[PDB]
Amino acid sequence: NPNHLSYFKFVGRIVAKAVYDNRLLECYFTRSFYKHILGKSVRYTDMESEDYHFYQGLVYLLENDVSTLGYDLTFSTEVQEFGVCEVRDLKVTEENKKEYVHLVCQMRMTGAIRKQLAAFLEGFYEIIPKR
Repeated sequence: NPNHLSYFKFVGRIVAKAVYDNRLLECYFTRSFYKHILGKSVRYTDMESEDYHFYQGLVYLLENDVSTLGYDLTFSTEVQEFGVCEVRDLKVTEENKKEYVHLVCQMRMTGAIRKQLAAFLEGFYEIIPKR
């Protein structure tokens, strides 16, 4: 839909309108999306439901030595957004991976939805103050 961002801004407005009216919607958004509307980072355990084999990959990165991979990785990943696939930088080491799993989960959740998200957040904060 070429206007989809506008409809996501509409639904953010309608959610904030439901909150203003104090009326319950049958929305059941992910903890990731509720965190985005609250401005909280997601956590890697959220990936288990969204992309189990990518969660499993991050869990194989956690509590395992990088030497188990047998080839190197860096802070860059291939992401499909809007049907275009692009390799994007995220900013590997024993110190960096703690951030990689946080940041890689940020990229995987928001990258493909960042423009829908910015429209929804504009609709929400238009009616319900972020703070």
